[PDB]
Amino acid sequence: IVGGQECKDGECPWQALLINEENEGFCGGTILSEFYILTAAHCLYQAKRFKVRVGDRNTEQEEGGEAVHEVEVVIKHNRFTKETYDFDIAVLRLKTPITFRMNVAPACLPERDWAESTLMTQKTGIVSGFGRTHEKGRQSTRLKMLEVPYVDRNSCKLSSSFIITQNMFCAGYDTKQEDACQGDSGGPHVTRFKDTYFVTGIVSWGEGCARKGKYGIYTKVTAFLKWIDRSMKT
Amino acid sequence: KLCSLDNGDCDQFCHEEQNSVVCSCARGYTLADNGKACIPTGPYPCGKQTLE
Ligand SMILES: CS(=O)(=O)c1ccccc1-c1ccc(NC(=O)c2cc(C(F)(F)F)nn2-c2cccc(CN)c2)c(F)c1
Ligand SMILES: [Ca+2]
Repeated sequence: IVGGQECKDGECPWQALLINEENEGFCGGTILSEFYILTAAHCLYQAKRFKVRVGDRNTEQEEGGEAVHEVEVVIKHNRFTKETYDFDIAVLRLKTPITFRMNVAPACLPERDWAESTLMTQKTGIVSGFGRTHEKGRQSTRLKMLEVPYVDRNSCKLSSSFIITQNMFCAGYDTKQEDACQGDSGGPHVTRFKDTYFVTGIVSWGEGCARKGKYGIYTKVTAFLKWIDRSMKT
Repeated sequence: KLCSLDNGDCDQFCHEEQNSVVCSCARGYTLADNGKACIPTGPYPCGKQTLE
């Protein structure tokens, strides 16, 4: 996350971190239930074998509320391709159930129609992760969150050098230097409605980070609710 | 206006049936008696920050 603020105690309980063999985070994810994590398909191509850590906020100190979970089954969308980055979504079923507590809680999955007319028409959403704090930098050791305004679809498309499919949406700023970045991929993009946060997107990609005239690109969750439901029954 | 008007006064999901407002909730929540509010069934309902 470039800019934004540090996630204080209990502010981003649905954040999950995918850690590799070396025990370091490389991508984010969202807690959907005690057994399922939502993330990005392109995150799976990295790290042959990985685990999921929940409840973490500072990758350095072992704090005490962290918890690692092995993945039982990886459910990657078959239509995903590095050539288009379309369908950038996947779901992970864990071996053991996540125990909810301070800093560990799931985000709500909304209904399609309602989410689109009520949630995505909101002024802003919130994105978070342990990603780079600058295009050129190392992964953040502290969990950060950033409020990102929804970006008009039209502006989104003409600002992009790449094709923005219907499974994608823009969020962020034209010039202000705040955006998601490498490492935040697969992480949560939630929209709040009456103090309740619903998963609305998955950090997917962007041309660099916080670049002028460019926005962050997220996987549109409302476009995969049925796929998510079917996956959670697998 | 119905759902177009302040989400039909619903806490969460809002749809229209028989040209009337019907509220519903995400899993882990129970619709209140007024048929509008969403009440949690456990200590960690989805979508709530943990300020404890
Ligand atoms: C494979 S294609 O180009 O042919 C391609 C083909 C078709 C559609 C889209 C792409 C595409 C473009 C840029 C990228 N590159 C990144 O997404 C990225 C780089 C970096 C850093 F190296 F830091 F510069 N961070 N980063 C990133 C990650 C998450 C969110 C955000 C948000 N600001 C940015 C990417 F992956 C895919
Ligand atoms: Ca830690």
